Amino acid sequence: NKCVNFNFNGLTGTGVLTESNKKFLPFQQFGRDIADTTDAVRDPQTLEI
Amino acid sequence: TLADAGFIKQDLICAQKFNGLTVLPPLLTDEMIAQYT
Amino acid sequence: NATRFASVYAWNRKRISNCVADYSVLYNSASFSTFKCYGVSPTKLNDL
Amino acid sequence: ANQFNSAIGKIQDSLSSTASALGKLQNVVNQNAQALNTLVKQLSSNFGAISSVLNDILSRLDKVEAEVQIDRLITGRLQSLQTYVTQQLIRAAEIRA
Amino acid sequence: IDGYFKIYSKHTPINLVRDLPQGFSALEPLVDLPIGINITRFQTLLAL
Ligand SMILES: *[C@@H]1O[C@H](CO)[C@@H](O)[C@H](O)[C@H]1NC(C)=O
Repeated sequence: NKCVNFNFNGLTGTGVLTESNKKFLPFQQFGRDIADTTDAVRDPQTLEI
Repeated sequence: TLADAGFIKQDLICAQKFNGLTVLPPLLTDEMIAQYT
Repeated sequence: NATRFASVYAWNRKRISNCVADYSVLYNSASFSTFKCYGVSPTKLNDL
Repeated sequence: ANQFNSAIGKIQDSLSSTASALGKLQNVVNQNAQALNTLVKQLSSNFGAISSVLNDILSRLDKVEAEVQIDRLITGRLQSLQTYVTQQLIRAAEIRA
Repeated sequence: IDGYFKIYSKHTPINLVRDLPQGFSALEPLVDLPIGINITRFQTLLAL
């Protein structure tokens, strides 16, 4: 809920982070928006989305 | 079936907003237009 | 640091996987005379 | 009176039924949506740079080596806006009339 | 592809006596292994 200079695996940027409801399948780790931008990520230490 | 008009954001239009593209509200609302009509 | 490298026509390939890299060891080592990158800058190798 | 009332009734019965009537308005809206969708989608181009993602350049390259890649993205994106704002202007002359 | 080999898979129930089913469904990724060899032929194995 805070604005932050994020990074995940090397997915750098700046943004507000939030807990997703999206059901990823076990193999998935990024999601992408209609833009071809990321919009969701699995955290590489604790496997919430 | 309008793809947004600026009615309170708090999908094409999430991407638009995140790239500084914003739909602005019109001066006269659909109610005021209906009133002039 | 292997004892022997390979003939270039038959250039050996070794995988690197499920490990943590520290590119500062290499990027700080005086022993190289060429250390050029071609899709990244070397200061970022620890950051990625 | 009855003919006028019957005719107003036929406009209702028409507009309720048919899927082709408001094409004149709908085509204006459809282009506004599509031109914004196009202007979004141009952000995914390379313009010959090493990525369409701005941060995948900056987090990979140093200052000097970034300036080539970033100048390529400005050369693309900025033309992408002038194109849209031309299209929008011209479109605006269609709507102003 | 270019130094990598990968297998996707799907499993579903159906009731067709001698045919491959009418419909639509997708195969999810299961492994990747960097074999990096020319591959030109294959053969299936089955038990008695
Ligand atoms: C792999 O085999 C094919 C078929 O014989 C051949 O054309 C190709 O050149 C081979 N690849 C290498 C790297 O030798």
